[PDB]
Amino acid sequence: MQLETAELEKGLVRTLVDVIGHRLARDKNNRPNVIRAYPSDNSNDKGLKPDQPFITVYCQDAATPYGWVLDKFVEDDVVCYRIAFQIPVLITVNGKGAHSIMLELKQRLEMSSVRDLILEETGATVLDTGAIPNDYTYLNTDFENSAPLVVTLVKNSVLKDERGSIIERVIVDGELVYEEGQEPPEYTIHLDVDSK
Amino acid sequence: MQLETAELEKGLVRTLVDVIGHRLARDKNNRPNVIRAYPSDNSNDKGLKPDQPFITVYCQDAATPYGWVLDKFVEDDVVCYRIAFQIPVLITVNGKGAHSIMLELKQRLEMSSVRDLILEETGATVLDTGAIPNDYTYLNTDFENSAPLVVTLVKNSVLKDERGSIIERVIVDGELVYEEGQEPPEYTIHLDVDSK
Amino acid sequence: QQYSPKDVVCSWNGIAIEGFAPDSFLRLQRTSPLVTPVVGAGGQVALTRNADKTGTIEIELMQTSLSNQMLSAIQAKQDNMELEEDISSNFVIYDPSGSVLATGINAWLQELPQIELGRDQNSKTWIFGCEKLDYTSTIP
Amino acid sequence: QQYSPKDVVCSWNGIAIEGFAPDSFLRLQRTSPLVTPVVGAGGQVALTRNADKTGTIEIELMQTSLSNQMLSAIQAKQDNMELEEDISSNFVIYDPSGSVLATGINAWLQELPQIELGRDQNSKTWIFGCEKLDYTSTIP
Amino acid sequence: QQYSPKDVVCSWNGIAIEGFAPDSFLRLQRTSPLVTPVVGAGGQVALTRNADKTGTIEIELMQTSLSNQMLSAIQAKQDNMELEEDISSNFVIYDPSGSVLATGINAWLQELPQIELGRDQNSKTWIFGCEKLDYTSTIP
Amino acid sequence: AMYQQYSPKDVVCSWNGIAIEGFAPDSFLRLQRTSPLVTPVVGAGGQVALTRNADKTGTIEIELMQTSLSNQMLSAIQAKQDNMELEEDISSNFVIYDPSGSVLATGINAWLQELPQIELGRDQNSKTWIFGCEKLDYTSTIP
Amino acid sequence: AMYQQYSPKDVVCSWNGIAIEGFAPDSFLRLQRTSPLVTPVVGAGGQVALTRNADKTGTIEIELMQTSLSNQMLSAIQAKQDNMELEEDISSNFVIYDPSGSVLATGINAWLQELPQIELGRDQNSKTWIFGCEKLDYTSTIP
Amino acid sequence: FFTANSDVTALQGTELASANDVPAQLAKNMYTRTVCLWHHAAAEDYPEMAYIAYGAPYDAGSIAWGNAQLTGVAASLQPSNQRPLTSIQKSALDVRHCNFIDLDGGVPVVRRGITSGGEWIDIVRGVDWLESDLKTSLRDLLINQKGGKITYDDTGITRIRQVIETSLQRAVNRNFLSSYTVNVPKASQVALADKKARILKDVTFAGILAGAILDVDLKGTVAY
Repeated sequence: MQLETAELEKGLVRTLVDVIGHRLARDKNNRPNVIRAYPSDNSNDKGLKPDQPFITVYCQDAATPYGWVLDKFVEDDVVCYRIAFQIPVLITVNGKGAHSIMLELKQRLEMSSVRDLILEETGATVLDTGAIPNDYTYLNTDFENSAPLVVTLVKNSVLKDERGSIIERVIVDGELVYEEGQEPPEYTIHLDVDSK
Repeated sequence: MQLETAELEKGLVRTLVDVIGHRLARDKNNRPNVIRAYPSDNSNDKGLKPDQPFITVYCQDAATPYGWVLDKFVEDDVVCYRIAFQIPVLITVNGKGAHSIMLELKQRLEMSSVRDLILEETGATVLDTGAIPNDYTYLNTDFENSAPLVVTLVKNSVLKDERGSIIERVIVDGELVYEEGQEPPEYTIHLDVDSK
Repeated sequence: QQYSPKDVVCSWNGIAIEGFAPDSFLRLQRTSPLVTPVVGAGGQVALTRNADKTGTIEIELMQTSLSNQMLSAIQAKQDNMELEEDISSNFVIYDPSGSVLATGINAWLQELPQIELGRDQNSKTWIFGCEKLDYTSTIP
Repeated sequence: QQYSPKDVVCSWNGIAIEGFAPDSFLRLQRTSPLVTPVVGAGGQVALTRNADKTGTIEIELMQTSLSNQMLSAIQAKQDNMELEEDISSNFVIYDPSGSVLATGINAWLQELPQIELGRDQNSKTWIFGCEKLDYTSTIP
Repeated sequence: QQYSPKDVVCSWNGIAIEGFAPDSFLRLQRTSPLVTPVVGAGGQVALTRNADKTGTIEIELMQTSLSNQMLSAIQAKQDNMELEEDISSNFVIYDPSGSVLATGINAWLQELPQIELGRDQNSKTWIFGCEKLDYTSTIP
Repeated sequence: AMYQQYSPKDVVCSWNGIAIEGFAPDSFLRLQRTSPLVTPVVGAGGQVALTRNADKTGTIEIELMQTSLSNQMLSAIQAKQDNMELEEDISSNFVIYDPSGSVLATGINAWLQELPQIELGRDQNSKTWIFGCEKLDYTSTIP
Repeated sequence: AMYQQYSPKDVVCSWNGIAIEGFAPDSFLRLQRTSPLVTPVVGAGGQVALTRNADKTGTIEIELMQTSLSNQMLSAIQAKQDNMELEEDISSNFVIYDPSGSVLATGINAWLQELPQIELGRDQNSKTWIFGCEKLDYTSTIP
Repeated sequence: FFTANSDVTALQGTELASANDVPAQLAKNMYTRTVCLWHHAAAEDYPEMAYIAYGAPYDAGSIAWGNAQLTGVAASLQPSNQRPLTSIQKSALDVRHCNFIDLDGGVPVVRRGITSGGEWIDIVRGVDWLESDLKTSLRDLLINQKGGKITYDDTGITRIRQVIETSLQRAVNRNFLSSYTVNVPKASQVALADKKARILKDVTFAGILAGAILDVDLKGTVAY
């Protein structure tokens, strides 16, 4: 499995539709309003703001606090590497009662279930979950209630080194001497070992 | 009991009317002026500023500094979870003599009584109470005296995992061998245990 | 799989334990080293293989965690039993990521928790002993 | 219910104690561990069940708290009594959240508080001993 | 060449070890000093050349590193062998920059790692002994 | 080169057909001849002559844990031997098995000599048993 | 497997019908035979013969706290026995009860022998009483 | 089920297929829970009850039933001439998996103590005690509900691992076993049909028997 935030966001979006979809608004296709941040298509088209309440998913960054390389192994003749990653994600609810919805979303991510569905879709484990503020932003006319939350994930990624190769034959030479630097060696041992 | 700030704010507002209602102004219905912050109705209507002195209640956020899960148990066949929460709240007095009213409000939240009424209404316990500044904001024409205060609360919330299930039957198999990997086992023990 | 603190499960005496402290809620340690080398005056080395294999298991819980009542009740029962009956039970720890592959063969409660009542909720530390702290492996 | 520092009540000798310090105003600890394991050269293990069950109770109060006068007065009275009369009294602690389920059976005042007069008001630490520091449970 | 932490390779018992901790993942140290001077009352000095040349090698790995399983499996095998068979193997460390020019002649596993399960992934420390901690040089 | 490793776990003692187990934490076995091999005599003029002592007896001391079950077997065996007639044999070979070769000696016609002193306290006190032997042989693998 | 646990709390001693309580902090009981079981004799030629000592007496030492109430009962009993005539019996069995089986012996026809040395200071000093016994039996459960 | 036998036809022949006496039929059906003892006096007397009292007083799984000494029970004798059974007749009982009271140098002893199925008695007795201890421990959780009901996630399954392991360790303390292993299914891989039936399967374990010694073989030489 390779690590790609584009897939983690999609998996989280698909999971949230079932986990917390009953509290959200629904579009013309009856689907709950969960979307990825900064919507756009065809390199210039821009999405419209859905009907409230809705959810936004945005991946912040990715780091490797756990060393630099976790494993190096051979799976088939191609060499492989494994690396441990950490990915903080930001989920926000916009509308009225955003805090009341974020609280229930928090209380469900900690269940034994749900954490299995997340791993089934994204193949990642939930590591931490931060606090929830209760924000108000003026916009125009009326304030909008919002409630962000940060959910950190952990995943292992594997890549293939197509430039690598393996050793399958070894040739060894040796000598024996009574004294250091004895120019004609007392004995010479030549060895050759094949994998087969 | 589930944790919902919308209910904590209402309970605090109902309690304050009796606790400190004698020092505040009163509206056309004779009710003391205590309100929730950012008043609004019908998704665009906006409330007016009451007559001074009055009080405003605003819930800041909610966090879980006490681990992630407190209890996991079975109450009825449905599985249950319990989680510990902390909720800082902000109470402000606007008018003249705001500090003189906030001082008395502080001196009453620390009594053995009042703390029982708060738990009767909201079902939460008072954990801490911060200091009171003495603020002045110009507005227009004249300054307005204000006195904010922060009261932290603690509450336990319970949720139902409708996806869970319980084990009521166990099937066990075993073997015995003189040596590891003895392909035909010396003896085999088969057991089955029902809840009934 | 990869490590996450929400998957660790500890079981002792048939009960389950939850409400772990936010950090450093479990510790394992052997009592003695595997080998004690001895060096003579001439630089020769000989090795002694210690037969000691006991260990200690420290687990931290929140002050209001329900598991505190269960452990206190279990301890109280064992104070009113004759020496003929036993008190040891296997301490089993499960972790899907394989970070902690160990288990106490015969584990007995050893020390009661210290209690502090500062400003905010504190933790309680329970210490168990074991006859053999096994370190298992997931690879043949 | 859940823990809050404003519900803890301590009573000893019939009087009530208030004016606790802002943080770390109470501590409990047993003197000896429950069990002392012994390991032989061959790796066998045998357990010793200690009969010791005493403990210590440390309580911190503000420098100007009225409870300081009461304890000093009680201590002064006990210095002018014959050895026939007793000085022990149960130390009872109540907490609705069940965080601290313990009580001292026969508790006696042990050490006087240290006094410091720095810039701001300081704390005073009183130490009591007990014959049996009981750890109770709310579950049968 | 110049030092970089991504080139260090450690090999023991035929296997390779990876997944080092972010910092301080390797340590070397002799047991005794090279020379022990002795000074008499008159100020004269005589030198004693210690025959001791053993040492210790400490290596830290991530909690979920696969090398942890290999070492645990190797240790488990050695617990079921007679004293006639040997357990020592050369511990070889390679570093292109020449910062660490040393190798353990006969290295044996000595201590099992301590385990902690705090908030984030922790490290495991493996300790090996050696009969002769050689310090080589790249210059004749 | 380094010598063979010493492992206390693989040491087994036997006497009178029973196995003695439950060694104390430290110093759980001792062996000692009674007399030295040679007793030199020096005259006033400095001349020297050697006496070769024929005494070869010895003592084997073994120390066990307080609650070790082998303490019961030894007590029962000793109780049996008090009622036996003088013409019945009470001696048996004392055998020590040690794959590390650190112990070289064995007891020929060993007998129980002293009972253990019993002491109690907060901690556990080891119990010391003492045996004699007609000949404490010293043996080793041929160099 | 691990052996049975040792608990000082469940040890009860009795003598002359009274119960002795209030054990000192550490080392509160000791038992010891007077003579060894066997006394080997070795001739100049290396031959060996065994003597079997008939002496089986012993001593039981018990150490109590400074202010233990059992110190008064022992003093009263000793005061009583000083005025008794020589033809009245002063010996009684010394019984030790111990569910852990760590103590194997009992005293047959035990008598009070020495009074405790009394010392005072800042701390508390334990008081040591010494008893004899005609036969210090060693017993155990059948293996 | 302990039973005796005194049929003289059991002492003839050495092929189990041809034999038709009661002991021969029992061995043919591989009955492992039936113990048969051959004894001439087994017509009006009941020597079996003596054999039961040899091991009944002691705890299960830590006693070898062979080489037993019985007080007052005479050695097996041929009805015809009251002589102890010969080597040939003893071998006839061996192929029939039937016990007998052999003779040492003047001391009668029930030698093998194996069931008609070829399994040592102490193996059968120990397996039954272990299988009863395991049932009691599990029923403490399922029925008595100590610590509450069991959930069907990894938390509940680890509890089942702990109770099973504890019982097996109790067997090791008796010296009945020497090691063991336990395997349980992962909660994320069990088919969702069992989750609705509240049934847990695929729980297995294995043990290693301790063993014992009953016979000895020896060889030696004498030379100058």
